[PDB]
Amino acid sequence: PEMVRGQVFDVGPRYTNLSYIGEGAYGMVCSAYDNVNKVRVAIKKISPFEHQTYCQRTLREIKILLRFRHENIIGINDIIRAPTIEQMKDVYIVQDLMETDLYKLLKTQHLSNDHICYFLYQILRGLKYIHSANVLHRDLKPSNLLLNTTCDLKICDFGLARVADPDHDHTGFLTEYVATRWYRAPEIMLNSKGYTKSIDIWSVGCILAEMLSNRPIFPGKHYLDQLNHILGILGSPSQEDLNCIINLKARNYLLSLPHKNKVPWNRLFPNADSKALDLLDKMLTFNPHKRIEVEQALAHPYLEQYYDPSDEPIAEAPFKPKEKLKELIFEETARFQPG
Ligand SMILES: *CCS(=O)(=O)Nc1ccc2[nH]ncc2c1
Repeated sequence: PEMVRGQVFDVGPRYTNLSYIGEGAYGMVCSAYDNVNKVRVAIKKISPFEHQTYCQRTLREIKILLRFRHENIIGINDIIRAPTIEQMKDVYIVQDLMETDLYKLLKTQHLSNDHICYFLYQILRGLKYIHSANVLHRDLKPSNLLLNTTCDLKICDFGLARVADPDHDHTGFLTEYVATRWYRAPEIMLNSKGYTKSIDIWSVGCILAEMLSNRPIFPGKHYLDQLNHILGILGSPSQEDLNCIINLKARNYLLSLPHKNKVPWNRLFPNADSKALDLLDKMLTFNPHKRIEVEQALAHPYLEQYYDPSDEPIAEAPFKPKEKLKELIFEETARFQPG
């Protein structure tokens, strides 16, 4: 069994010449040479079977990624595991190799307006498909946007994804959430479980703002500090937007704050395209009911050079204990086995 930085990374004779790429969620990511297709590929190692939550997220992602087929969503090319449930300890998922990701790119490279436009188009085109399947990604952020050497973009990491459930979205104030802090919509901290498509649009808005300046727009240091940052830029919500928050703890928290003026987008982003800032404003709307939807964002003047709904496909249908989850992961990966 081949080893990378101390641990087994045992991907049969098909995949050879491994190089470390970085850490994943339940194991490391390597590139390898695929001896069948004659290309380097990415392989992530997953060791989820001790835990309910790890099994859950591994299984959720495999089921989603095998059902989805879209140019802006990372696919699964192969899955490696032992031939029996008893022998199966790790699972390896083989995917297209992508040079970089948007997090790495933003740390090192200024983006032209033409690159920002293209990246945002491809994000929204992929998101149209995800939302058309009644699925929410729920952790969109730069590190989850893979890019290749020609700037093709693919959304990855469906481990926090959920089927949309707007009728069960309401919750109380300061209810814990799992998804990445800087890209969390204000309502998560106020009255939302993150069960609507509007959650993902907020994240895309944050990504757009970050593409404009190379800096996260709302770099909170902790749960309610995230809301401090958002209100610092958007300013105090209007009476109408406040009246939408029926929960009294959440409403009265907002009422307790001193008045904060909106910071104009063109003062934060003096070099940005004005059409990009109009779209940014519509994605970073406080009230999730007023927030632009993915198909409307694609139709925004900023993206007019690329917008083509006939070339922005949708999904053919809506998407629908640890021992049982190991069995389910085993059954779900069976199609990749020899015989
Ligand atoms: C969402 C990215 S990851 O954490 O799953 N790691 C990863 C997957 C697939 C890739 N293809 N090229 C690079 C990577 C990284």
